[PDB]
Amino acid sequence: KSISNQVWKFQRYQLIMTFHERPVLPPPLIIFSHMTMIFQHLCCRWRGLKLFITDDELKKVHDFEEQCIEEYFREKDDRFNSSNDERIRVTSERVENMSMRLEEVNEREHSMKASLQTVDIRL
Amino acid sequence: LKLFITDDELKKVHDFEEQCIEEYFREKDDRFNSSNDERIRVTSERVENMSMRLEEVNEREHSMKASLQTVDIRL
Amino acid sequence: ASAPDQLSLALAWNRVDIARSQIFIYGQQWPVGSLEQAMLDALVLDRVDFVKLLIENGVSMHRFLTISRLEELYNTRHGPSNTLYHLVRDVKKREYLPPDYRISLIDIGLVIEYLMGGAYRCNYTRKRFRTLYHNLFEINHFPFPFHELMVWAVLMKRQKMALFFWQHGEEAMAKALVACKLCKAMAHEASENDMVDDISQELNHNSRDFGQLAVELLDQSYKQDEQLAMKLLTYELKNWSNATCLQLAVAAKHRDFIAHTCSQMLLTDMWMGRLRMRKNSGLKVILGILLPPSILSLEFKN
Amino acid sequence: SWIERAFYKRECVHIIPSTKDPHRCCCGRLIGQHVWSISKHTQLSPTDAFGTIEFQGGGHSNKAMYVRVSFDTKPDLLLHLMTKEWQLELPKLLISVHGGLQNFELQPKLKQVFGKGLIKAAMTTGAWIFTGGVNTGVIRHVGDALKDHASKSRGKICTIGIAPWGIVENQEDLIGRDVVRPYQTMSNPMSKLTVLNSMHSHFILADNGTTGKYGAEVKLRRQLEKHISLQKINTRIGQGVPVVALIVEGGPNVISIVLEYLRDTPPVPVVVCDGSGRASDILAFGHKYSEEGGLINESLRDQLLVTIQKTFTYTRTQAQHLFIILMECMKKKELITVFRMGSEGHQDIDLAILTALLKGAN
Repeated sequence: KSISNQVWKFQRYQLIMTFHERPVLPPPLIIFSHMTMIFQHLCCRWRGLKLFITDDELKKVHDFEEQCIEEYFREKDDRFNSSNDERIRVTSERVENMSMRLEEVNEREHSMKASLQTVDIRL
Repeated sequence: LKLFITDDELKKVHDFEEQCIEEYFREKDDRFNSSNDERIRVTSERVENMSMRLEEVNEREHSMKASLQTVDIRL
Repeated sequence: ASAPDQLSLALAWNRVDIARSQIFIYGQQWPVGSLEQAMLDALVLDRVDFVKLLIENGVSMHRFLTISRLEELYNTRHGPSNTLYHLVRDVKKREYLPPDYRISLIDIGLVIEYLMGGAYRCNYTRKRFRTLYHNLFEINHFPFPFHELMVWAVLMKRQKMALFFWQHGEEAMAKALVACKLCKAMAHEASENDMVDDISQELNHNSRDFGQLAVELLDQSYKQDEQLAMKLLTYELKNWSNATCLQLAVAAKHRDFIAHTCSQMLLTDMWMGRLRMRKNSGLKVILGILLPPSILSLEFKN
Repeated sequence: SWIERAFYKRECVHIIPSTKDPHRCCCGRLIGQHVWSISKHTQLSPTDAFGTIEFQGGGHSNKAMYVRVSFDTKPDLLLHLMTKEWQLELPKLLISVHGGLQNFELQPKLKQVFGKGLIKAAMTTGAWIFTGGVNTGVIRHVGDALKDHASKSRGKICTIGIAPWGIVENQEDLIGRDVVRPYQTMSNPMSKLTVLNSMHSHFILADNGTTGKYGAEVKLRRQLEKHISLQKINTRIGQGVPVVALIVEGGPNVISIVLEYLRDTPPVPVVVCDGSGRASDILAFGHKYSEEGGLINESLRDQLLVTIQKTFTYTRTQAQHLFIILMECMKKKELITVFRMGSEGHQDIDLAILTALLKGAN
């Protein structure tokens, strides 16, 4: 069911382009249009989503594409940086940094306590 | 049908509905602030500010202990 | 050493932060052309982080790339393994087994038509720069460089460089669709040569990668503005065999692209021709067919 | 096409006074590089360099509008260019950023806080930020701040820089007529010409006929800021757009720029920041030790004199003259708002600017 909806939606393209390729007249009376195609080859021998766009319009569609692609990559990066995993990893690693740096603060304050008690004795 | 209620009853059903709407919004807020992912968000933001302030603590304490060594040199 | 040989050691070490802070410092001196030579040596060794660094400083690919420079990139023998030798052997055996032929832009051309397939007559078979190849071997520069660096990256199986080149440059969704078809075609060709199944599975996985990116950018363009998203799907890709984005999507057989809502409404808009009914459309075209004067009551497209 | 029909320019043809160097003329160009009236004899013509400039390289690719203008152009027609043909709505705030023309660097936490606060103050209101344009010093710092803006925050900032024309490197590379032009972010250290910063959006490149020297932008930027502050805000309560003068470090001329901003109708509030260096620190020292405004004592006037003679390396009479300028500046304590790192300087550049406007409009 799911794959068949996908394949039908994909096969719609070939359906539309086949009926764009097919001539104006139905098969019981298509022989006139075939004859006119032979006539078109005669006048050539004697003498469709390609929507062509002018250059300022292509300038428009290119900066629009640039906006969409940068918005995509920002979007996915900010979903990554706001989803829970990144929060957990970042929080734990800076807690590691908290532990070691406040350890340095603690031992340094031990040196400061000895120094200030000695200075109080010295006054 | 309907019941065509008297005023005293209209006042009480309105203030009942005010109690209902305050309960709704305060249940939304304390379920939003007790959901795990918002707790994780506020934890990370606080730990951010915590590290900046603890870096300040470390640098200031550095200058202070150098000054205390100078004060011990002056005695 | 000076910053050229410092940077050469940096590209040797693959430690881009070291180059970020010391070799790239405020007011550092570089000889004229050392950045470009280091850029060549970076791209031949698949050094995408350093590529980010150099292009952030201002190597500026629009001036860096020349015909002989791409001729050097396609002829590299370093880096991780790629199957371009097998593919060019296949196309020269199918068009006209010693190795080592100094792989030309024209040969890369023939590889692009064999893999892309269909009637994708690429730029690299055109007689125009082939006349320029007679006459030279910013006219000798490529006007849109990142496209050619994508096709180089996808033929030598870089992926890391590919994605970085899909970042910078115009005609992005076109680049993704061509990359997706190229990866799938290389996968089936490697399966046709009875090569390793691992590289075939990897090339297929890369094809799903660029296809998924194409879907996500199409959905994003749908959400920004629908009307320009249709024009992005229809506009003539003169830089890719004068083709169309939907034509490249169906040539890549990519199932989720066409089935996306914007593509479906574009096909619906094409099906109703130059008309504007849609409402109970079924009970009106028949009335137009059987009775001709009813064509007056149809609201055609303005 | 209207841009060529409206703007003029002047180019120099003259009597070639060599003075210092034989190739270097009065206009600083080469001997054969040709084609005020006093000794330069400059002549009028239409403009030949306006359009867009795709900034090639320099990280994210961005496009910026530019025009070449004359120094003596009337600011109303620049404003009509600026609103109509650049599709920019009239803002609620002008942030005029001034600083040292030399290149510098300061404390990294200070510049990080400064850059984040300035880009978020620009983002929250859609301000127009008037800079010096070229990639020197404080404009390099706000360009790095705008790079941080482009990396981690959604908005689009109207960050219109006003630069000279003769100082930008590769002037012949920018000759065009509504044509997209390539640019290089590579700046040659051997050449004294400095490139434009890569993180702006518009440029007010102004030529006075000379190349390689400054002074072709200051009065035009001043009268343009005055002319925009003449324009009323869209709320129509009876006020114009509020104007703030952000000052970072700077040299001797920025004190005169501050004095021009204080003794002016309406009184433009000026925010300064300490810790960066040079004139902002002596402004902060004159603000923190001032007592009742203009009444300053003798020990600290001598301290200010010796810090001027140390940091700025002038003589005694120049230090005394500039201290007379600081004493004339500093009678208005209220218009100067000093963002201090820590303390009670509103803790953020945003509140400093916004309440500086609120109590400078008064």
